[PDB]
Formats: sequence, C-alpha cells, structure tokens
Amino acid sequence: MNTPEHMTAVVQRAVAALNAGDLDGIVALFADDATVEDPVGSEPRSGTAAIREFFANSLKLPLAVELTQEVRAVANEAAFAFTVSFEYQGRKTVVAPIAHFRFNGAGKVVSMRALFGEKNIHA
Amino acid sequence: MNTPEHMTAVVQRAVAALNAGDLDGIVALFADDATVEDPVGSEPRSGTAAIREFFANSLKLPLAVELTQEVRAVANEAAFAFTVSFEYQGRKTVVAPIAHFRFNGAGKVVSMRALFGEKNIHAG
Repeated sequence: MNTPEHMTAVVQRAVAALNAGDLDGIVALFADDATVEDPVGSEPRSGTAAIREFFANSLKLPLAVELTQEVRAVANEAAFAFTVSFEYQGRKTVVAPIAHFRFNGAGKVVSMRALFGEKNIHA
Repeated sequence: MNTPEHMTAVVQRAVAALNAGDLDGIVALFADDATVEDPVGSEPRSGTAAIREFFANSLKLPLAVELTQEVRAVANEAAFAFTVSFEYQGRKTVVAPIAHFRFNGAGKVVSMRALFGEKNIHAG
C-alpha cells in the first residue's frame, strides 16, 4: 500500500526533475525492473538502462512541464494531465498527454504510460 | 488499429449518455467480454450484464458529467479527465477522476478503469 501523498509527491519530483534537466533525479523514482511505455503503442521500454536513455533523449532540449490538473491517486497508481513545452529552430510545441504510474511496495514506479496523439500536440 | 476520431467520439457518447441517463446508451459502447474498474481498486465487473448492473447503479440520481480537457487517443487507447456531480439530501458532490478506455478492433470498449482518490472528491 502506498499513501496517495507519497505517490503524488513523486509525480512532482518527476515534473520538477524534467524541468530541472535532472536525469539522475527522474530515473531514481523507477524500480530496477520498471518500464516506460511513452507514448502508448511503443514497445514498452524495460529496465533501468533503457529508461535512463529514454529520458536522456527527452531532455536534449530544455523542457517546460506543468500539471494541468490535480493528480489522481487511488490504490497503487497515479494518473495526471500535463503539458510539455519546448522550442526547436524557432518553433514552439506544447504536447499535452495524460500519464499513468503504477507503484510497488518499496515506493518506486514500476510502469509508466503516457497517452497522447496528434490532437494533443499544439503550438 | 482504431482511429482517434472514433475513440474520441466514443468518450463523448459515454459522457453524453451519463448526462441524459441513457443506460442503453452507455452499455452499447462496450464489448461483451469487457471489464469496468471504477474506481480503480474495486473488483472488476465483467460482461454486458455486470456492466449494465454497474451503470444503472451509477444513475440512481441525476448526474452532471463533463470532459474537463481535450481527450487523448492513441494505439487503441484513450484517456480523459472528467468530473461527475450530483446532489443528495442537500449535499453537493463533485468527483474528478481520470478515466481510461482500451478498445478492440470492433470499435468497442473492452477495459474501463476510472481512477480517482479521496482528494478528487469535494462535498459540502
């Protein structure tokens, strides 16, 4: 059992870490056997390694990340809505997914699922 | 794989049917071998009859259901922020989950996992 407070605390640390470009910080919320599937329909990315590299390439550009609503948490899972904003060769993109976490006994995240399609990327 | 236009429409039908009390409305969107976890934590309800049972239980009082944001649709999946509101014995309640659908190739919803906690409910 995880406390909704704790699960919710992790989300922010994650959000803050994507904002801070803090790769060590984001990855250390993830179980050794954890997996990132982001966006959905990608083969899931299994293990600390692939997870680290996946967030490393997420950060090549500076990111602006914010929760657009209150985090939902019940049982061992977190869901939240958010925006990722960045600029590349003078063009701005705001991606707006819903992510989903599942936590294990030890407090860490064991799965991540970020759902978003073309209607969810904007300028 | 399914279309995000069809998936995004189906979330609008669902939500529309929960506002009009349309019980046949909401059920028809689901596969026969589908499951409803609402809230995440409880025992799944399985199959058209269990699914029906559940949604008639939800419509015991008039509901005000609305999408609070753009729907996310991809793969054969869709996620949607919403709020459910009702009044009982003077006591207004707002419930603000994040829902999730998974689909089959037939266009029908197989999984539904509504995910909300106590912090996502206000009553006064």
